[PDB]
Amino acid sequence: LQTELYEIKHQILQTMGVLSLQGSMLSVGDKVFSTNGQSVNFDTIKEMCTRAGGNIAVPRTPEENEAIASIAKKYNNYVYLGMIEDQTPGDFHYLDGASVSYTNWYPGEPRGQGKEKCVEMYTDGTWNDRGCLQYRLAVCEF
Amino acid sequence: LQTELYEIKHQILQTMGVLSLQGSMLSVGDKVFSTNGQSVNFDTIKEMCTRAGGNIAVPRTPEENEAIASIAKKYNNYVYLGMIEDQTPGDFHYLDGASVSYTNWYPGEPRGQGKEKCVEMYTDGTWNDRGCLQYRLAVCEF
Amino acid sequence: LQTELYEIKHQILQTMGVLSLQGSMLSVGDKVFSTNGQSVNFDTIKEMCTRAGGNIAVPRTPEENEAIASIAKKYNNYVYLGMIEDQTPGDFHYLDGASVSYTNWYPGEPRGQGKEKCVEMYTDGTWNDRGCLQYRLAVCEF
Ligand SMILES: C[N+](C)(C)CCOP(=O)(O)O
Ligand SMILES: C[N+](C)(C)CCOP(=O)(O)O
Ligand SMILES: C[N+](C)(C)CCOP(=O)(O)O
Ligand SMILES: [Ca+2]
Ligand SMILES: [Ca+2]
Ligand SMILES: [Ca+2]
Ligand code: NA
Ligand code: NA
Ligand code: NA
Repeated sequence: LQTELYEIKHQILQTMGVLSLQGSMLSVGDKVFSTNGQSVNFDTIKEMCTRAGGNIAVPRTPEENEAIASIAKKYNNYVYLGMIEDQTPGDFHYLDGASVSYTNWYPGEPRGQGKEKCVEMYTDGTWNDRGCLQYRLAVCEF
Repeated sequence: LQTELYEIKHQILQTMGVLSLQGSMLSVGDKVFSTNGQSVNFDTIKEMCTRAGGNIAVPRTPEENEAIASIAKKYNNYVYLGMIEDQTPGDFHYLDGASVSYTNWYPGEPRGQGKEKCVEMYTDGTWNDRGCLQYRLAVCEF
Repeated sequence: LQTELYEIKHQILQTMGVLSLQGSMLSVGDKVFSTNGQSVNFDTIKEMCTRAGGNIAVPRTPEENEAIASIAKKYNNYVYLGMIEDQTPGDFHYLDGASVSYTNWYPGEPRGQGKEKCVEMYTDGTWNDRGCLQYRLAVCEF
């Protein structure tokens, strides 16, 4: 059993290593980030991530944020994050409903005045509140 | 132990998620379909799949069939399936020897009269009996 | 439990199968080889492999050697191996410090006279001792 678990864990690290080495994904803690390289709107990204068994990416730590930023930088495009504006303007929540804890707004943001209910990440990693209909890099977390 | 199994299962879903998101494979039930994008003959596909630890794909449900059809459609090529004609013309078997259950013949097929011992899938998902020497998209199941 | 371990092992083989079929890696025994396709110096390859959770590749059997050779052949470039010269010229060690067992030197090699502390693999699989600053295919083992 112990010999079987080792082998299983070894093989997992091998496949994760291969995917990591080839830039197919980024591992941060227990979270894995990945993109299909496509630029689509918020609703479309949501579907793509869930179809793959994951969710539209959302950073909850500075290290997770930088990981997504590096992907945004790599593809030279902004990234829609897994959060939307509440009823009260300026207040945002994760898709499960919980209010956002970690934030990294670009100075002055959010200021869409309730008209920009989605959140995009600039290539430097800072956030901007934005309409949900733009074409943005699809980044998922697993 | 339970904490170790969760982590293992979590990491598996992560790697499967990454491969899924990037179109490297399709998951249907307990079956995974994948292609190397190459177009070769029946014998060559057989070898490639087994070298990868899998088998030349064969659909046994409508959902498995549509999955392979989507790959055929994606690469704009027909797909050799994991089945060949018996001694009696019009009767086909899986490679283990068992007679074919689920079928999706294009109307009028099979009618190769025993001269077309292999089976190819059109891009709409329907089947045609065919000679085994054509260049076809290599699709494997794992 | 036994049903859970089977499923886990099945899914592992599926992901390994997909990666194998698509040429993303080579499996030899319990060792997996992979490349990101990049050509950089020894120190850079070392870092890339360890960042992915692996190590710069080193063959310890003829089958492992041929596996790496095939990758070298595929990318038409030589490969830096995971070994460097001791203080005594002509003597080489693995990166953990242990002296090299299996070798496959091209005839006459090594003869860098202590000036060529790294080891490169030619596309035919044979070894040459070389300076560590050249651009070589980055191949990792996991
Ligand atoms: C996509 N882009 C961020 C590089 C520029 C275009 O952005 P946008 O027109 O959707 O606001
Ligand atoms: C490959 N193709 C199906 C698109 C057309 C050619 O098919 P075939 O000549 O092998 O019968
Ligand atoms: C890279 N190469 C092996 C194909 C030729 C150049 O090699 P080198 O100039 O680094 O010695
Ligand atoms: Ca804004
Ligand atoms: Ca026919
Ligand atoms: Ca030399
Ligand atoms: Na707003
Ligand atoms: Na026939
Ligand atoms: Na030397």
